[PDB]
Amino acid sequence: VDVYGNPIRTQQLREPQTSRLAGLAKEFAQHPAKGLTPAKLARILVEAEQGNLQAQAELFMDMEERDAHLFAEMSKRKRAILGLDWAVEPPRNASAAEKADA
Amino acid sequence: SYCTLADLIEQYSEQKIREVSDRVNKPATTIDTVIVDRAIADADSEIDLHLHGRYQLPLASVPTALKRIACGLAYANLHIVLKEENPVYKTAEHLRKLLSGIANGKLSLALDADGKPAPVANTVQISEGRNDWGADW
Repeated sequence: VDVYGNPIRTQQLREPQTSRLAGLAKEFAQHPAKGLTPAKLARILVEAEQGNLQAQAELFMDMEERDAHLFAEMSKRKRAILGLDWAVEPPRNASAAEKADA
Repeated sequence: SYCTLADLIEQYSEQKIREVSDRVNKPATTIDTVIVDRAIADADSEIDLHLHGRYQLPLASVPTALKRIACGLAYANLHIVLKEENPVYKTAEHLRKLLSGIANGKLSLALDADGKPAPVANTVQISEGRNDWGADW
C-alpha cells in the first residue's frame, strides 16, 4: 500500500482518474487579471480561502505571465534546482537487498 | 397656470378686469375668458423663461410668490398700450426684478404649500471619481 496506508488496487491504474471527466480538458482560462482592482483581488483571495481555488490559480497564471521581473526571478529560482545532480541512496545502514533495490 | 381668473379678480377687483378684458362692448359688460387666459399664459411663459435654469419647468405646485408675480404680469399684459410711467408698468418691472434675482441665485423659491420646490440637478454633476486603493482592501 502507499506510504499513507490507503489500500491500493491495481485495477484503477489502467486508466487516468481525469479520463472520465472530459469536461475539464475543454475548459479555457477566464483571465481574471484583466481589469483587476484591489477590491476584486481581495475578494478573489477571500473566496480562494473558502475552497474556490479556480480564480486564484487563473490569477496566479496571469500574474506570472504578465510580469517580466517576477517571471525572471521565478525562472532563476527554478533553474537553480534543475541544475543539481541527484542520486538514490538506500536506507540507513542498509542491507544487500535494500542496496540492490536502491 | 400660476394664477387664474379668480386670482386676478381677488387681486384687482372685478370691475377693473371687466374694463381691461372687454374690447368689443363699450361700456364693458362681461369678462372675456380667452384674453385673461392668454395673458396668464404669457406671464407663465416669461416666468418659465426666468426659472428654467434652476428648477424643473413643469412644476407640480405653485409657490405663492409665483402666484403674485404671475397675477401682476398678466394684469400688465392685459393692457393694449402701456406707458413707461404707468404704475402697473412699474409693478411689472418690480416683479421682473424679483424674477431676475431668483434666476441669478440671489433669491430663493419659497414653499408651495408645505414642501420645498424641486431644484434641478445642475450643481449635482461631477465626474465618476476614481479612488481605488481606498476601499478597505
